[PDB]
Amino acid sequence: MVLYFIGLGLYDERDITVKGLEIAKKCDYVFAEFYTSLMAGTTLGRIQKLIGKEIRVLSREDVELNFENIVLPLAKENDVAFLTPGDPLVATTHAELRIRAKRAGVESYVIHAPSIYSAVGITGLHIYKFGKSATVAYPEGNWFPTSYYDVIKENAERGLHTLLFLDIKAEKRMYMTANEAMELLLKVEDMKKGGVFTDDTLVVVLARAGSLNPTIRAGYVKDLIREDFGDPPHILIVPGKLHIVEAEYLVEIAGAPREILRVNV
Amino acid sequence: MVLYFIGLGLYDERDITVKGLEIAKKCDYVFAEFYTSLMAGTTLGRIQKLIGKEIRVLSREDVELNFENIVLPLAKENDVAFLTPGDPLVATTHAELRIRAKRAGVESYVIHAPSIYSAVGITGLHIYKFGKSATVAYPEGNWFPTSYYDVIKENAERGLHTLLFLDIKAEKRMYMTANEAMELLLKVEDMKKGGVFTDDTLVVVLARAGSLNPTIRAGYVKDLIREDFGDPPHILIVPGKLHIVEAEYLVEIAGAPREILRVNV
Ligand SMILES: Nc1ncnc2c1ncn2[C@@H]1O[C@H](CSCC[C@H](N)C(=O)O)[C@@H](O)[C@H]1O
Repeated sequence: MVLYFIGLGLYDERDITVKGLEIAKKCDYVFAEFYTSLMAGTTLGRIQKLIGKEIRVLSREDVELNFENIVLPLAKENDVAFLTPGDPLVATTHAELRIRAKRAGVESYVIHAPSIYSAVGITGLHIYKFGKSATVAYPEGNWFPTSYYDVIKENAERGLHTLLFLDIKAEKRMYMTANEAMELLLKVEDMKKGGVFTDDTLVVVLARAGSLNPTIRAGYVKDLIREDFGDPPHILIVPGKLHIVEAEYLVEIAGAPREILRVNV
Repeated sequence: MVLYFIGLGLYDERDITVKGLEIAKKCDYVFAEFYTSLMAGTTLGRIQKLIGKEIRVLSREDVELNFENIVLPLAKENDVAFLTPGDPLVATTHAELRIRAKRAGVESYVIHAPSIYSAVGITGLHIYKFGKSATVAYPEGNWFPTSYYDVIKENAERGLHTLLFLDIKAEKRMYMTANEAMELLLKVEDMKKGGVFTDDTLVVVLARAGSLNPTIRAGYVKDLIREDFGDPPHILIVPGKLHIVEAEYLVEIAGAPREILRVNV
C-alpha cells in the first residue's frame, strides 16, 4: 500500500543513504530505472547485492507510459521501491509520478540522496550563484538545438553560474564528454557571434562527482578543449564573474591558471 | 593523514550515505558543526551511536577562526572527519576550509549527502527552472537586509523560481519560520513597492524535508502567512512562470488553489 521513491545518489552503490537502504530492504518489490542517468561507479549486480533483493529494471517507456500498470498495481498490496540515480524527483518528469500514485490510491514517500545539483558545490562555486540550468544536446539531422547557449548568456549577464548537463544515450550507453560539449559550444558561438562562449571563456569540468577521486578542472577553453578529464559522466559549468574566494578555490583545488585571479574576478 | 568532510543529510542520522557512515566509522577523530542548519529529526547522541564514536561539536568561531588549530593538527597523523548538516559544501563557506587543509599539508575528501538545494524537487517545481538563490536575514538593529527581494524580482522577471533559505541563530536556537520570512518580505514590498511580493503572490513552503512526512504547502501569501507549517526548519520558494504539470503537482500534492491550474501564458 506504499510506494517509496528512493534515490541511489551519485556514483556507486554506497551513495544511497542508510535510510534509503534500510527501507529498500523491507520492500516486497524493487524497481529501478537507469535512463535518466547511469551509475558509472557500480553495476546493477552490485546494487542488487547491497540491497539483497532482485531489482527489476524499467525503461523510459515502461515508466512514462505504463507506470500505473507495472509499479502501482503491486504497490497496492505491498511495500514497493522505485530506485533512481541521484535524488528522486530531480528528473523533470518524475514528480508527476507521485500524482499517478495518488490517483491510484497509493501512498508515496520520498527518500532523498545526493544530487549533482548540490554536489557541484565541490567545484568551490557558491551554490546561490547558480542560475537557470540546461542540457547540451547533440545536433541531429536538420535539428541544431542551441537554447543552452542562450541560458549561459542570460545567466552570465547577471553574474550567475550555468550548470550544463551533457547528453547521454542510456541504452546506447554513450556519454557526451566535456570536450565535445566545448566543441559544440564553440560552434554555436560561430553561428550566433554573441560573444558568450569562446577560446578565452573560463570553464569548470566536474567528472565522477560522488567518487572519492573526482576530477575537478578549471581553465580557459583553449587549454581544456583537448584535455583528458577521465571517464564519464562529465558535467560542464560556465561560471559568471567570480567572488575572490571562488577564484582561490579553483586555483588551489582545481588547478586553475593564476590568471583567473585578475581576469575573471 | 586525511580529513573527510562528510554530510549528514536533511532530517535525521540516517540521511547520511552508506559511504559516509562506513568512512566515519573508521576515523580516528570526529568533529561536527550544527550551526549552518537544523536537523529536526535527531540528536547528537543518536549520531554518535550510529557511527560508534564521540563527536566534538565545534562552534562557528571554532571553525571560522580556529579550524586550522583545532581540526587540522590531528589530521596530520590521523584520519579525521568533519560532519555537517545536509551537504558539507552547500550554502556554507566550508569550501574554503579545503584550502586551509591544503596549505597545512592535509589531504581532504568530500562525502556528499542529501541537500535542501535538490530536495526542493519534492515541491514539484522543475529544478532546472530555479534561478539565483537568496537568504532572508533577520533585520538587526537599524540594519534591514533587502537584497533577497531583488533576487526574487530578477528571477521572476526571467520566469525562474526563487529558493529562499531562511535565517538561523543556532546559539539562540532561533530558526526563522516561513511565516516570518513572508512578513519581512511584505515589509520590503512596502518599502520598495516593486510589486514583487504581495498578498496575492503564490508561494511554496517546504518544512522538514528529509522526514517521511514533510509539510509541503502552496498558495497565496494572504492565505499562508498565518498558517502553521510545523516545526523548523522551513524553506520558502517564490515560483516564477509555472508549467502546467508544476501547477498540477502543487494542486494535487501541496494543496494549492485549483485556480493556479490555469496558467496565464
Ligand atoms: N530539512 C529541511 N527542510 C526545510 N528547510 C531546510 C531543511 N534543511 C535545511 N533547510 C533550509 O536550509 C537552510 C540552511 S543553509 C545550509 C544548507 C545545507 N548545507 C544543505 O545542504 O542542506 C535552513 O535555514 C533552512 O532554511
